[PDB]
Amino acid sequence: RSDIEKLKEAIRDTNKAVQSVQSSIGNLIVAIKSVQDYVNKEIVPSIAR
Amino acid sequence: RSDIEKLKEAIRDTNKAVQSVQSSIGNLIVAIKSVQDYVNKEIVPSIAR
Amino acid sequence: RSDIEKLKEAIRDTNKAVQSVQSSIGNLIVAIKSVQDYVNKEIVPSIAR
Amino acid sequence: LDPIDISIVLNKIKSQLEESKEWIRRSNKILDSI
Amino acid sequence: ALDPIDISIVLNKIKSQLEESKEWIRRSNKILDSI
Amino acid sequence: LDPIDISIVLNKIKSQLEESKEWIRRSNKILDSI
Ligand SMILES: [Ca+2]
Repeated sequence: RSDIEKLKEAIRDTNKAVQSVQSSIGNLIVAIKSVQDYVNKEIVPSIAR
Repeated sequence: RSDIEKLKEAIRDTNKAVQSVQSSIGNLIVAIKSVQDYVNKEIVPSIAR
Repeated sequence: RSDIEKLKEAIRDTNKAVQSVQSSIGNLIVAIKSVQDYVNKEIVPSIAR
Repeated sequence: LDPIDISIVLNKIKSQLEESKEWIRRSNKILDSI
Repeated sequence: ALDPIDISIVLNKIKSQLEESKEWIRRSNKILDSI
Repeated sequence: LDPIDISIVLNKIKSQLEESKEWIRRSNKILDSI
């Protein structure tokens, strides 16, 4: 393939790496929210009781 | 526009996408720190008493 | 010195930035895992007690 | 106790993620034109 | 009677997605080597 | 209870994030040289 076509495929691969990172961050948000919700619905009411 | 110009702009958008990811991670640190501080300042004292 | 060699080096640097982000996400997993473990091994028993 | 509320920061991250996705979409659209 | 928190599924997915990201960079760098 | 302390890993994340920022800086300056 040409040098141009190689740089092009190199940059799709990099974008796909960023997209996987984007997905991973999305799930980090989910994990942190799960922690927040667990604290507010399980820990906090327990201490309140 | 040429193939070289197209590749240069493509990489510029990809860097901006990484820069947004970097911002996201910065805030993920803040969110987790807030959970740490809430546990230490609100939950542990309550549980110690 | 050529435009193609410049693009090549730019992509190579973007990749390194993404690698740093990958490292940072790995550590975020550890940080969140640590909060989970702390809740499960310290707070949860304390409340059950 | 008042609940922990990190919604402000989580919503901010969600917003920056959408931006990140738009830039990658734009990058790929340009690459498609090559 | 308080269930422990368990986010291991999501954490293991983040890990797998992180490894997938490392693979895409690997491929990118390999193509760049072939220039 | 002993307090939870994850400040080390969080500041380490902050360090790795600044490295990432510099890498984007370099990448952008090479593209300008085109
Ligand atoms: Ca190179």
